[PDB]
This record gives sequence, C-alpha cells and structure tokens, in this order.
Amino acid sequence: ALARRLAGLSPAEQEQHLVDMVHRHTVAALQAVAPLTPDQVDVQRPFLELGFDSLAAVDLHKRLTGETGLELPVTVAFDFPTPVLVAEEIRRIAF
Amino acid sequence: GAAGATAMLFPGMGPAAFSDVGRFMVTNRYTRELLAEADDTLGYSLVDRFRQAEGDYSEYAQIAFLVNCVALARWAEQTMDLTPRICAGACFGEKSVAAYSGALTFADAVRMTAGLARCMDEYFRTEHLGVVTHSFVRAPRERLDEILAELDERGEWHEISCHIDHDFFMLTLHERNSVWLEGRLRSVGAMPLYAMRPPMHAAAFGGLRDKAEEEVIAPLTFHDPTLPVVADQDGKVLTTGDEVRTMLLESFVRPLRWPDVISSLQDQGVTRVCVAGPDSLFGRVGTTTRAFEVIAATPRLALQPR
Ligand SMILES: *CC(=O)NCCNC(=O)CCNC(=O)[C@H](O)C(C)(C)COP(*)(=O)O
Ligand SMILES: [Mg+2]
Repeated sequence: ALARRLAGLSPAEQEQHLVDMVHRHTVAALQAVAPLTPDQVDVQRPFLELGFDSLAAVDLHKRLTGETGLELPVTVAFDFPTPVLVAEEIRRIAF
Repeated sequence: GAAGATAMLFPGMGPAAFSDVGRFMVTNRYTRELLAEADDTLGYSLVDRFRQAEGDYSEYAQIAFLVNCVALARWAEQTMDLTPRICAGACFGEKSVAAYSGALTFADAVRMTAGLARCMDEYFRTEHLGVVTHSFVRAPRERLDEILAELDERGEWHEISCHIDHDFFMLTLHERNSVWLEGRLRSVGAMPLYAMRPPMHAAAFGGLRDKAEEEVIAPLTFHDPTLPVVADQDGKVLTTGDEVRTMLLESFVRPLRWPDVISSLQDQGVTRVCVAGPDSLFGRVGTTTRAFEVIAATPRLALQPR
C-alpha cells in the first residue's frame, strides 16, 4: 500500500516524505511525555536525546506500524535511534 | 481535561537513586517540611542516610520515596490550585495515599513505611531466593496466555504480579525461567523492560502479611481518609481508616490491577490525574494517558524555573 504512494517520487522525495511522517509521529509521541515540546523537532537528533522513554518508543512503533502497515520490530526506536534512520529503515522494508 | 473531577494518584516505587532526587529534596520547602518531621520520627538524618545508602530500594530509599511523593502531592495542589475529589495509590503508592488522605498521621506513615521496608529486607534474606518479577509491554492478553500455558505445562510456579494495561504485565517466577521467558516474549514481538530482584512488587507473600500485621500495622491507628481512596487490588472505593489498613495488608497477597483503578476513577467522574512522585510508568502508560489528562509532579518539574 505504501510502495504505491512512494513510486513516482525521486529517492530524495521519498526520503523527504518518510522523514516528514516519522517526524509527525515523533512529535505526537513526544507530546505525551511533556506537551512543553514544540510542534517541529530536529530529525537528526536521537529520540532519547529529544526526551523519549521506553513507553514513547513503543508508542511511536504503534503509530508507524499503524500508517506504514509494515512489520517493524517493537524496539525500532532503539535499533534506529534518530527519526532519519527510522525513515531509512522503513524504505528498506517497503522495497 | 477540565470537564470533570481531578484525582491525586501516587505511583509505585521505581528504582530511585539519591542522584535523581537529591537537589530537589534539599531545595523544595515541602520536602524540607516533611524531612524534619521524618528525621524527628526516626532519630537519624534521612537525606544523609539515603545519600550514602546502597542499592535502588533501600530502607531509607523507601522512606525518601514517601517524603518526595507526599511533598510533591502538596506542592502540586498549592502551585497549580488543584482540589482532588478522590485519591489512589499503586503498591507503595498505598503508603503515600495513607499519609496524604490523612488515614495516618505522616509520622505513623513514616513508622509504617520503615517497618514494612525492614520486614521485607529480613523476609527476602530466607524466603523467595532467586525469584524475579519481569516487566514487559506489547504482550497482548492472547500472547501472554500462550506463555503462561507453557509454564502450566512445564509446571513452573508463576504469578501475574501487576496488570498494567491490555498488553503490559509484570510476571513473577524463578530466575531459572528468565532467559527462557525473554526468548518467548520477543518471539510474540513483545519487549522485555526490567527484572526486579528480590521481587518486592509481587503479591505471593502470605507469610509476610501475617508478620507485617503483628509487628507494624497493628500498633498504628487509622482515621477515616478526608476523601475516597481507590484500591489497586480491585478498584473498590474505600472511605474508612479500616478499609485503608486492609488495602495495605491485601497488597502482600493481591496483585495490582491498574486498569480496574482507572475504570473505577472514570466511574467516579475523573478527567484529570496528578501523578505525584518520581514516576515513568503510572503517568506515562496508556491505561492512564488514554483516559485522563496527566500532570506528572516529578522532582524534575518542581526544579523547572518559569
Ligand atoms: C506497584 C508496582 O507494581 N510497582 C512496581 C512497578 N514497576 C516495576 O516492577 C519496575 C518496572 N519498570 C519498568 O518496567 C521500566 O523500567 C519503566 C518504568 C516502564 C521505564 O522503562 P524505560 O522508560 O526505561
Ligand atoms: Mg494491592
């Protein structure tokens, strides 16, 4: 289903799109911890640095499993510690 | 959010190191206010004997946790003009709600929290050696029951010690299962979180409950709480010093059912909860965050300048 919406875009536009989505859910997951965090966030900074705990990591994994409809490991936020790397990993799965 | 009553929740004791709460305990005035009442009750310097203590769940770590949660419970009320209509505590939280609800004088609560801490210390030296509580999340009820079935079939003594959420349980059993269990949890695609040892938050200590009643809970004197208290075991709403007394003893033989507490607080028309103390679970987990607008009165939040 994902591969559909991706095909047609440059590799870099697919980067942009995925990084954008993984960002959307990273701020969403980060709002549950301390709503004090802004609406946007530096996608190159590791999650735990931004203020993830174990339960946010598992929260992100639901949201991403949700939208992507893919087999992501529960520990995806730990194994790929920056939004960019989660988007990197998501692409590799979809193809 | 604001469309109903506010509840004051007290969290279960996490692995608290003086390192994490130190500056707050000596800075915050509510803590200093209680620490002085506590030092008087105990006849030693709690902060100094906490600071230089070993471990995560020390005798003095336990007292300190009560001081901090209760202090933060008050701090939150005054600073954020909260007026709770009902309070609740999970496991150790019971000791905190006891003091807060007025059900016990704060000095009695200290005497109690100390007495139990010491009864357990002495208990786990001989009883339940090598037993371990395993926290884990993304283990749906269907997938746990597969693993519990294998333990039944293997004939391995085991106890769900806390129900946290639909897919989040603490499981207490012998450590000879630890590697085995983590193996199966990852198979179903759940994530192991923590191995408690000795298994303090487990609820299979009939032996302890009797000795705790004789030496600690009996000499104490329990007044009716100034507001309803919800019970971790079943979610029942208590209103009598006696019911509180029971709530505390029951926790040696009756596991935490956090869903029931939420379900019950919801029935009591709650929309807002203030989780008072160093928490990272009872304030954060879905069971709470799906149902209520959370206010984590962490020591971090208390030290935040404005
Ligand atoms: C009342 C009661 O049962 N209290 C004890 C509940 N807690 C434990 O058994 C400790 C479990 N701790 C964890 O599972 C994790 O360390 C946390 C607290 C969920 C945080 O995980 P991550 O953010 O490091
Ligand atoms: Mg209990």
